[PDB]
Amino acid sequence: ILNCSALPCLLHLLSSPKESIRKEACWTVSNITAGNRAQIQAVIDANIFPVLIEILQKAEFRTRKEAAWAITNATSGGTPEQIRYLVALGCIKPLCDLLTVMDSKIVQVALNGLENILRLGEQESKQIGINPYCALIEEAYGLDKIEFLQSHENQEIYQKAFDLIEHYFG
Amino acid sequence: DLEKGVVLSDLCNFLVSQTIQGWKVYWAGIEFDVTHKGMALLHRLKTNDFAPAWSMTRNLFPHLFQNPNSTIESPLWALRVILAAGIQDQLIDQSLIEPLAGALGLISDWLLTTNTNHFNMRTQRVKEQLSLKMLSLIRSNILKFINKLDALHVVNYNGLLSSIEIGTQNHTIIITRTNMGFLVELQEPDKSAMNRMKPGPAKFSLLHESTLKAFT
Ligand SMILES: [Cl-]
Repeated sequence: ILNCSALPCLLHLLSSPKESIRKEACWTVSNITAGNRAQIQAVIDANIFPVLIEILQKAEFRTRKEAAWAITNATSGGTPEQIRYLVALGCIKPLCDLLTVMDSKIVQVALNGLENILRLGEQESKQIGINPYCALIEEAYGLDKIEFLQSHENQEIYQKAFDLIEHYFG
Repeated sequence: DLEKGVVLSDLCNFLVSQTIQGWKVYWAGIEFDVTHKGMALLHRLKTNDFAPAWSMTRNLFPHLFQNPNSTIESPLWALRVILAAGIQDQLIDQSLIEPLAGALGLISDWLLTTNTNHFNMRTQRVKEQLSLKMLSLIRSNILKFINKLDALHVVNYNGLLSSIEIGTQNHTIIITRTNMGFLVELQEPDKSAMNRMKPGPAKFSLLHESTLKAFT
């Protein structure tokens, strides 16, 4: 149990040899990323998201789960500027990877994170009348993996999946 | 022209016909004869409603039978997992062109994750990749994996190999040969089900010997 004054303190902890630390470091970042827009911006300024997305692919499962929560929270309370930054880092593919996992909770987290990115595309379409993130999700095999979830056991997942397809794709 | 039509029909359709013994499955031009044999027992072992005092199989796989977070699936699921594993093992491990890997990956993910008999392939880059060479490649590598499974010996206390593990980014498939048949099980990639204190989730089922013995 411990506190930190500086934010780049954690950047060191996320690149440690011990998984047990990295996991809990990611869990802490997700609490910060759950906060307001300035708190999200702090994490962006400390260059933390680049290593989170690297973790979200390469790290072992228990760590990825917390790294996923962190990124989805960013997309939830983040500004259009901040979300575009995450997409530019290439967070869509890492999220689409999680869609096929066994844990229902982690699937919903991925679906929310993708939905947040897709709903931003609705605004961007008004501002070439097309959603730019539809193409990126399809190219990351996300479209098909969402299609799979339409036949999923859990009610909360299969309704979300059907909604995303009808609203943004089909 | 015609090639695509056939290749799609074969790869994107997991046909299942109900029969007296169990099911007749047809996919990628391959027939399978799936059966109920063993599933009766498999349920009694988990819930712990059996006649004898103990069970050797129940003791060897406590992360399945004595795990409250584990659940039993049908033999059809077992077949799909093996097929998905065959693709994942023989093919995706080597370094080949990325659109081909994504195609095989999608197909194994469809087999492994869903129970749907049709696969509406919406990813376009893959959809163009679907060739007869691709189908041919899958077919041979399914047969290789089946022969590889047939080479397993029943669980023993010698050095004889009795199981096969396939670790993906998001999954761990383990297929072990027992007296009942092939015990197929799917865990998280960190094998959280093995954690004796707080056990993680695991789906599992049985594929009876007969289904594979047709190929050997
Ligand atoms: Cl044949």
